[PDB]
Amino acid sequence: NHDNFRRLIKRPHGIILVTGPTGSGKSTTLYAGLQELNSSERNILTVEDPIEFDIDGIGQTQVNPRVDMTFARGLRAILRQDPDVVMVGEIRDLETAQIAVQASLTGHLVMSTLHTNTAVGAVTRLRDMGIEPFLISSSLLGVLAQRLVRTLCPDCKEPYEADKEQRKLFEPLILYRATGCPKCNHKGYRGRTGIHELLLVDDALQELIHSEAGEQAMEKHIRATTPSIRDDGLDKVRQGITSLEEVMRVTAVDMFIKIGDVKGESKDKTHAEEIDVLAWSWGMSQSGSMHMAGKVNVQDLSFTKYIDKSTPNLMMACSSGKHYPQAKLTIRKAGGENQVEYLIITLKEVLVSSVSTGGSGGEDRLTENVTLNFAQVQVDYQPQKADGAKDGGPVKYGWNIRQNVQA
Amino acid sequence: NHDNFRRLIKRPHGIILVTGPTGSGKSTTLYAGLQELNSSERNILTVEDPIEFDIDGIGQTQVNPRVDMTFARGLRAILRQDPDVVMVGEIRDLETAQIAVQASLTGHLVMSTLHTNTAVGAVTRLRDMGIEPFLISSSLLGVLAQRLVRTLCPDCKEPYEADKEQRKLFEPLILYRATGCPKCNHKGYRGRTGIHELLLVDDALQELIHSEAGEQAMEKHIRATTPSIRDDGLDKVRQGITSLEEVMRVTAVDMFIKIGDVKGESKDKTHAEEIDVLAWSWGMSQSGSMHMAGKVNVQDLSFTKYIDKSTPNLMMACSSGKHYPQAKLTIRKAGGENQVEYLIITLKEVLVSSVSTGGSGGEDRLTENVTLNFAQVQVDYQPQKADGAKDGGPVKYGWNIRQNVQA
Repeated sequence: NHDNFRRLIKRPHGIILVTGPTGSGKSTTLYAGLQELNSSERNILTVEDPIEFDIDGIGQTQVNPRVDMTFARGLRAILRQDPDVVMVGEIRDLETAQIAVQASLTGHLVMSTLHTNTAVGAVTRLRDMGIEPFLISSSLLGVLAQRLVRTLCPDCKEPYEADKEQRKLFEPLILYRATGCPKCNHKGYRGRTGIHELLLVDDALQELIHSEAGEQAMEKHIRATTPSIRDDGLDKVRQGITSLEEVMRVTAVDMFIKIGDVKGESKDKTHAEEIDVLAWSWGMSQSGSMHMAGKVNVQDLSFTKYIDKSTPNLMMACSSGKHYPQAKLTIRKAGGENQVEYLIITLKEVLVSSVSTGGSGGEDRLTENVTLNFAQVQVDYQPQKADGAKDGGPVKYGWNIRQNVQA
Repeated sequence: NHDNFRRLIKRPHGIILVTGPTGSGKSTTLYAGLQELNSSERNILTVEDPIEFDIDGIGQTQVNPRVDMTFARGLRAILRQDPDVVMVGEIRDLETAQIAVQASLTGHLVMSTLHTNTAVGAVTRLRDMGIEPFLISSSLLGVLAQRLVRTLCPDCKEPYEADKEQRKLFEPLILYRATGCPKCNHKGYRGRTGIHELLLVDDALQELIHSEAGEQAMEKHIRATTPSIRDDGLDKVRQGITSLEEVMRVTAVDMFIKIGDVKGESKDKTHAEEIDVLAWSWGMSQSGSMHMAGKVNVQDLSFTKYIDKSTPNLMMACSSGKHYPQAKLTIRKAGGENQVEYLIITLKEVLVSSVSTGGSGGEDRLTENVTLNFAQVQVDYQPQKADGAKDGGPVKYGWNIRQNVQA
């Protein structure tokens, strides 16, 4: 986060905003940014209301209402001093933002703040005041959504294993609790630390601002690249700096398959390190007829998957012709890990009959089809009631294909 | 509904509206929400016109016209008191809504009301006053459409079985009637209770507000997730709290198949615990020619179905090659259980010739195709008149395929 912020505040021009609620340590972050830039090779000037403290080596004008010296008039005056970087206390109105946008386009690096709850809230807020949707895309370098969280006192904090609902937010996973004590005096914390979410405007985000995709569409692309405010907080909870209580206050059927001991890349909590199934197909046919006995012909179980770390292992098994002891396809209802696994197809003595892979120039994640030949098969369907609870036990179908008998 | 409302009013920021007509108990619901939040860790302030009653521990300013203290000016003053949560009496005009939208974006949780008949009516109403379509998506957490319904007195209420038109709104289904009596004094009710519809703005609803899908499109997605106002009322009618009269004032061919004694998962009243048929196909061909005899070739009856509790049993029958005594495909006109079963295809000595199952990553309910070989077949079509009544008896077609003769 520092290296990304370093590079951003060291650009020749553009706007960099720091957002969040009151008492989130925005000024402290800006002051630290200006002190880092504070060199003999740059001319740094600021308009503030009021000046928090004095940085030696940097000019700092104060918003004076006695002479009608406002943020807009102060910022308009600073631009005639030949500045390289400018720091505006905050851009409350359109007039001040208009000058800051012009400043950013005219070879100056601008810095300011906005009282918005999210990093998208800052881009939002500029669109609200009346800055043309374009002007934000051209000028804006990035946004820094910041919160402060109280630091658990290291002398008296209580270790505890997290519950299921807590573990779902993030193998003994120990978090830490508040408590209270004489240095603790007598709360669970002493001091503070910042948690961040650095939105960095790249080529993709420059389009979404221009064409007005929207908060949601823009939030979807933002989560693909940048970590959230909560995720940065949860990392500090793992490290043992702040509590989970402190981070939170300031803040289609699923299908898997496990072939032997071959590990995939599933992010599922229960089905971790398995192969994510995108689709599947399997069947059987009886040759016997009632118009006059026959025999069953069980097909190979096909299934689609992403090209993951199991891809070479399945190719090796297909090439060598070595079979796995067991393979278990698991289907599950929509909701999460606690939902009912309503269909589980277990296979025994499993070969990899074929692997079909490839890709196109438009696909972000490439897929491949894999078929599985097997000696035995067991299908376990679990019926459910109207409310979602399990209706009795699971209905079983078992068959030995090698010996042609029930199993 | 309480747990969902709890989590919503305990968010760090956003607008939560309670809507409905006059005398729907909105204030009572807001007051209950503020009392639940009323803690020492939060600063709660309110602007009201007038103040309904005093919550001890919460600040409550009144709209005074003698000093020109309005909702807008009062809300604008409250925001300078460093509040965590704010409750505005109601947002009647644009100016008051503009401040509430800014308040929600600037780290405050806002609460208010709007006189709209539906939960979509609230989102509607904000778009009408002149709030930019976006600003609603970013700020709005949810809407609570609320009505009050009179409670049937438990000492004197009359049990009665509902009629067809009444049963269609929602196996002896008994509802309760008003009546009148000395505690009943002398109406059918004493006291009241609230019925609700909690619209919860999620990622999908954030798009529909942004891109302006519309009331209808938005109402369609809302019915997929959240229960209606009427459904919450009808649940209380089943419980025996209020009458059906009180809730209302404030407010393709069906195909089944039964294979032997194998139970499916049909929710139909007449065809209960049978297999729901999605589609089917069956045919026959005669080799005889008039250009010069031949023989009939009856095909296997294919049909589509969901993956239900019968799936393993059909796979076992296909694998073992054991035939059922009878299998009856039933087609029925659109309407319900009382409609005419206009096509019934009965099969005798039935094998399961094949089973083809599978699924994709987008499907919510997976389907599968099953074919049926049989010795005999009987098709019974029932003709109908223009009004819908049965036109005479059913026309029969019977044939023994094993012996190649009429049946």
